[PDB]
Amino acid sequence: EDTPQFKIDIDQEKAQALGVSISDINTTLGAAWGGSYVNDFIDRGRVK
Amino acid sequence: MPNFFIDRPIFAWVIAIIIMLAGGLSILKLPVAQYPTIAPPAISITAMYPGADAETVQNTVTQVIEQNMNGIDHLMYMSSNGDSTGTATITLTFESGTDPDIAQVQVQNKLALATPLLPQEVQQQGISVEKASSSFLMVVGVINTNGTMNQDDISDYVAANMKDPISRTSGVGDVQLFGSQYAMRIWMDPNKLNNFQLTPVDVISALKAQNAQVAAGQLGGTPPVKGQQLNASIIAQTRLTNTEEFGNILLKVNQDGSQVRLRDVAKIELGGESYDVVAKFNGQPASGLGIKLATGANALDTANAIRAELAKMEPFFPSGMKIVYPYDTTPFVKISIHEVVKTLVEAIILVFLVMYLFLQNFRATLIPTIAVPVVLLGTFAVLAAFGFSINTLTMFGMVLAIGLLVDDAIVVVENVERVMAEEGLPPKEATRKSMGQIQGALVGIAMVLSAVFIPMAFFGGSTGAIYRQFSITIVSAMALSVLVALILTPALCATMLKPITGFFGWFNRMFDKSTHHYTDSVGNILRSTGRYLVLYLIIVVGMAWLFVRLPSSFLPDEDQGVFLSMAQLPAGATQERTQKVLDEMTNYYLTKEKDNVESVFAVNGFGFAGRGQNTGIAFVSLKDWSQRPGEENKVEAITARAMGYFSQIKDAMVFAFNLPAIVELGTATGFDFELIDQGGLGHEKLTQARNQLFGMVAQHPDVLTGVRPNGLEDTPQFKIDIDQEKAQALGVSISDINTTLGAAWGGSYVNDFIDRGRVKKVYIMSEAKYRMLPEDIGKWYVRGSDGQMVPFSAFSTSRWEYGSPRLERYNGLPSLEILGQAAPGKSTGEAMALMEELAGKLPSGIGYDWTGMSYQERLSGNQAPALYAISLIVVFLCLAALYESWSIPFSVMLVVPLGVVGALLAATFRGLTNDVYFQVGLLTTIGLSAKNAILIVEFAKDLMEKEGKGLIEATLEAVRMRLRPILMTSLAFILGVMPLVISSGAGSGAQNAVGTGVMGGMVTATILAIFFVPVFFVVVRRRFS
Amino acid sequence: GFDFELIDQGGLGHEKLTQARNQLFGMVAQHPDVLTGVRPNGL
Repeated sequence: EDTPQFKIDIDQEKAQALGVSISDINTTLGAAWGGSYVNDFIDRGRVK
Repeated sequence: MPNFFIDRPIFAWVIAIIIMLAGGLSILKLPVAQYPTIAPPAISITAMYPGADAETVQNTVTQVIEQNMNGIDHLMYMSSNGDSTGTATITLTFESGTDPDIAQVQVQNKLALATPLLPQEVQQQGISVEKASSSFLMVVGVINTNGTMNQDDISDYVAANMKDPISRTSGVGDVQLFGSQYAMRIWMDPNKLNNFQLTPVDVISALKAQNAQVAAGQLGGTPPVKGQQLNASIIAQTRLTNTEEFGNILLKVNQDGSQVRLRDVAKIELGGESYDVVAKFNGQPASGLGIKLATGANALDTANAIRAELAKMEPFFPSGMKIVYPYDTTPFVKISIHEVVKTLVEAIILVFLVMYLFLQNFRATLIPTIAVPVVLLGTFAVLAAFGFSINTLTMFGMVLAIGLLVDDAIVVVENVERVMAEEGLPPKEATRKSMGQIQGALVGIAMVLSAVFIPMAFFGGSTGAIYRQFSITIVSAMALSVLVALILTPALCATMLKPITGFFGWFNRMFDKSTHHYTDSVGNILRSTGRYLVLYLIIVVGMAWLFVRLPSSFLPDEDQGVFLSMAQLPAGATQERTQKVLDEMTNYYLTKEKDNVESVFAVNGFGFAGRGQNTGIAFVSLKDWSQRPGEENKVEAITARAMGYFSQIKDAMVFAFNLPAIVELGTATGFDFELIDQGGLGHEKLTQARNQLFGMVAQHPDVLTGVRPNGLEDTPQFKIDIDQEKAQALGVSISDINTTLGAAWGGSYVNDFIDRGRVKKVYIMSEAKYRMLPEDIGKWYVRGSDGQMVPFSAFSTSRWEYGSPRLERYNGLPSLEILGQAAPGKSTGEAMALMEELAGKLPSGIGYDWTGMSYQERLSGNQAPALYAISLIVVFLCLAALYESWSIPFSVMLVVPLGVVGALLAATFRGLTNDVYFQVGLLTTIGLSAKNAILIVEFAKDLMEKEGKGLIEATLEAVRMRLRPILMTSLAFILGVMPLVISSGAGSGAQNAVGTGVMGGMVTATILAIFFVPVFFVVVRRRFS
Repeated sequence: GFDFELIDQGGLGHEKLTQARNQLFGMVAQHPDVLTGVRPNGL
């Protein structure tokens, strides 16, 4: 059924006005809240 | 069997009823298409590299794909070419009969592994792997009556609200769109960019970052903190949709404090993805969908559904639109199919009337009327068993079989009718005796005919595909007829038949006098057999003399109602100039031919030979056949008139020409030549060789005629040289010039955006008025290292040179397509072989190779005599078995020249050609010329062996017995296939070829056979005591 | 010849396996039931 959603309206004009690249805003938000996949590592001979 | 079902009439009806039901059920399930699969499977690999010169598409896209196309099964030859619009295609042609579905995925898979090697732009634009063998069922086109919206708006609407319902219709296997949906188009401005100290690289960077998407994740997603009570997804920055919203994209903040938005540096509007092609319809904008057909679907039905679904959406079209169908093939299929049923129903009536003229009793003429349809319905079930589909080939392969069906019903009924009147035996017992005279012969006819048509089915290439349709249809129909003549007809004959002035009285009196006189004539001949054997040699040489003189063709051309019209302009002609020719070309059709031409789909900037702004096409659609009386308004006549008028046009190599009979293949007339470059000499040296070849074929105007190139001659092209040393001195990165120069002029595709529930591209490209002349290069500025802009004139040198707008390859090596045809009166085999010798004296390292039809003809031609060496021997073995001797079968075989002579004489006088239909036309005449001879001999042998009558006396009786069943077969069949010769309407090219070959051959087969078979049998018997 | 493989189903590591192979090869060395090279395919 229908579920609530939490929209974050990222004011673009303000972002540049404060000298913060929109690239950082997207990465920090996605990585912090949604979790980001960086790269694999070897654990007991298996790739994880 | 005949003596088993004769006293078992009910058991015959049950098998007849089962066969009839099988045909009825399979008639409602068989696919219907204009032609079956003929051309070998072909896979096209199209790749777009926007704003790329002709050479670049070759040295980075086509070559890389070709190198990585390894380990594909059943690959016959690979050809490719890269034009000047950025598009390269690689058509892979496979072995005939290979599973196209498995072939395509194999081709796609190798491309998938090679995709990373291609440049970034090619991958972004995507590479499409399609099937090129299939042909369009129809091309529905939408126009704009009010002219309130260009084609882009019409194309965008079609891709949004018309492509879905059409593609979901029953049987629509593939829908192609002749256009591109909207795509946010940004028109830059070099004057404004220099004012604000910006460069196209900055515009690209802002767009790539301000129209992206983010994965915000979840609010309280797992793992949670203990005691949580809420969970909802997060929606972050989402793509833009409005053109106004794109304008607000902030590009630069001036040091003073003002804002530099995109809308202040570039006009923004919703345009098309590509302006290469400009379609039109009687001078109005238009766009269309190319609807194909799914495998195994009624072509007539599907075109009915599509024309019905579009009726549902007719009210919903925005005011000004209208649906038109410039090209459709189902109306032609309707005629080409009904005209056959009009013949399969006329034959039944004629057989009913023909027998009623000879036997004079209704119960006799009802036996074929129930025995012929049973076979016709039966063969459909057998035809459906093999998976075949009704089409122009099988139907015309079944009208030829009606002769076989009739003669297997006249012979059985007629012989029974003779016995009851001569011997006086009762109907239930006359059939027992009558079938005791021909049960052996009929079984033999099944094997002999099966040994003449089966070998045809073993050909190879495209011809083998066409032949396989006729052979299986005729063999299936012929095989059933013998079976239905041994199981059903005897049952009906005894059960139905009854014991035994004006016109009919007179006719019998005259016929009786004739047959008595006929036996007198043969008696006179048989006393001087020596003299008439000479005539058999003067007739065979006539066959050989005429056979060689008959030109060889593939398939007759038919008035399909649509004919193309090429249009080529001189080198470098822009789009505006071409559209001026395409308008005076469309004006002529609608002014001098207003009573025949329906519409003119005046495509622009598109051509079969090549692509560019100096080419055009116009699919002219003609009025319906019923509105074009006489031959003066046929496609052949119209094209001739148009060709005469277009010879007066200046600055355009316009020329019109009709479609091929089977549009899936090419012209299929002439030869195809490839001038490979084996030694890696280069393109420039290769052209020098082609010019040498062209200047040397002129010495042979009587063999090679109309030898022309198929590519595009080299044309001037602007060359910009970036001075590397100067660029570093001014501090401008070479990777920035390549983008400003490549993005301003060639256009770039930055990213996507979401609009009205669909994803559409975003293109940046300079305004049309700033990228026209060489002087405009100096109008563009690029930022330096220190922020001070520099012009292209400061570090760029420009000059004009020559290049090829359309490079070509073949099997991985460069080539130059050369087309042509053999001179009149000379076979393509000699013309084809002459080119090999001519191409063999060209400079070293320049080989050749035959492609297209010639590559197939280089294989099929081998089997021409070999298959008829097997056919002739196997037929002789079958005959030797039937007559129980070695010498007798000579008499049967020697009548073959008699049948062919009639066909060739009629075809030559009518000026036809030795096309595919004619070749099959001979076989039925040959097949039905021996069927009348196998019974004359078998009767003579039967009489001589059992009753012991002398040889001369036995033959005289045999010819007298078999004078009636020969005439009713020839008289009924010739009258049955007379409409097919007089026909001059739609689909008449195929009808005339079949009709003329049969009617002409049958006439001389009947007349000569009844005078010669008795001569052959006696002479062969006499010499081989 | 039989293609025998010492699948490491415990995640011990390559170093341990080659250590294991020597013993297993040794256990077969003192009880010959093999012929010819008894070559190892690897390096």
